[PDB]
Amino acid sequence: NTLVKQLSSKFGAISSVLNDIFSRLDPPEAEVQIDRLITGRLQSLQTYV
Amino acid sequence: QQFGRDIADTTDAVRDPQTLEILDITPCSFGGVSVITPGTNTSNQVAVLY
Ligand SMILES: *[C@@H]1O[C@H](CO)[C@@H](O[C@@H]2O[C@H](CO)[C@@H](O)[C@H](O)[C@H]2NC(C)=O)[C@H](O)[C@H]1NC(C)=O
Repeated sequence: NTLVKQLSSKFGAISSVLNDIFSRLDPPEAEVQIDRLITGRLQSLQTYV
Repeated sequence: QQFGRDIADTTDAVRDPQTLEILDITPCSFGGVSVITPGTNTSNQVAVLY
């Protein structure tokens, strides 16, 4: 339950939904936002493991 | 009320904004694939497990 609930966290970014950032923001900043989200989710998965 | 939500906070049901009705949404099927095989020296036939 903690692992599944971990998704909604912003991880310092402005939103947790990919489509909004992609269709509302330019790719150059989408790079760093996606990097933040990927780093957070990898950390969560490694902790669970 | 327009659209429902589950425990994990994901949409499940939606009311049609045109006709007054309720529908429920489930993601279509997905899974993993496994390959069952004997040794290569024995044969080259395999089986699939979805
Ligand atoms: C709003 O949606 C309703 C459906 O609930 C439409 O009413 C339907 O109209 C058709 C023919 O135009 C009938 O065969 C249906 O029986 C009607 N529905 C019901 C529940 O009786 C209505 O036309 C829509 N409004 C607009 C402006 O398009």
